[PDB]
Amino acid sequence: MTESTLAFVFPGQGSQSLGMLAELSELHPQIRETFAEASEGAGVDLWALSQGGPEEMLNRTEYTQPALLAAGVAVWRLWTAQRGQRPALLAGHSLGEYTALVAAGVLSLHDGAHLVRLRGQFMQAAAPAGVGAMAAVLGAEDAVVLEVCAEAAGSQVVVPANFNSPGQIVIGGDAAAVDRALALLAERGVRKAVKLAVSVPSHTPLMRDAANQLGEAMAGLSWHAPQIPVVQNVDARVHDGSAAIRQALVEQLYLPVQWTGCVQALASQGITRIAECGPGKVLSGLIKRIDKSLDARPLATPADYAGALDAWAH
Repeated sequence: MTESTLAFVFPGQGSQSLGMLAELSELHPQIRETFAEASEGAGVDLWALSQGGPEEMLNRTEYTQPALLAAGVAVWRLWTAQRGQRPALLAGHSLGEYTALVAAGVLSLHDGAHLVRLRGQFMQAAAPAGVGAMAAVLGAEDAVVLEVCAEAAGSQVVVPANFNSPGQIVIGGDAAAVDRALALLAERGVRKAVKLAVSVPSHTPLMRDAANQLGEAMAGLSWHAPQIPVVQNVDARVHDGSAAIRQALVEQLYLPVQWTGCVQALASQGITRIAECGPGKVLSGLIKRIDKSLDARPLATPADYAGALDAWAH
């Protein structure tokens, strides 16, 4: 049943695309039914939005979140149904963490979808138009980005928001503070740093109150014991029991995603194989930079899926 060297990871914001899973859904009627079930909790038709648009709504986080959770759980159910090996550990990036919890049996898909729709709304409302920004900084040292953020802040907020791989940090916060940080890094030679299209400043102190709203939303739902442990982003550790798992999710929102740490924690626990379970191949790319010995494969397309099943079915 469970294969001890195998982990599944679940992508988050940035990984959606118009038509995601189109080609797998043509082969597997379960995919759309999974989207319909997610759609009931989310209150939007996630399949119609993600296949037909409008892309502008798809890219808006209260919609991207439940669509990506539906997508990740659709690929999970397909893999499970087709008797692929069961992973020993799960993790997911930001939103992906909720997908991992749905896969572990902690939340029903319906609740998960309702929950991340709400999470998206709470995060969007925490920073209205032009208030926030996020920027990917490529090739610098953690220490320097962290000291540069402290220098640029002033009275505003700018902080590391994703630790994604060595030489990839996302910073975010107040738009003017993010801009000052980039100017400071540019002055220091870094210069490979781009503003991201989604402006919501996730994983900074501007999400602090939105996290209290999230915690209260969580506390009305049933949480079940996980069937596979989930390595969580706030601290790259598995948490025991409902209260601790919800607490790590409240803290996730306003503190940085420790992606490098989550992946290193998996490797430390005997994981040598990783399936990216949902659309795109973002996490696979990051994994390749964190630890080049890990065998990372995406599952979001018919050829990738079939390639992974052939190599890892039990």
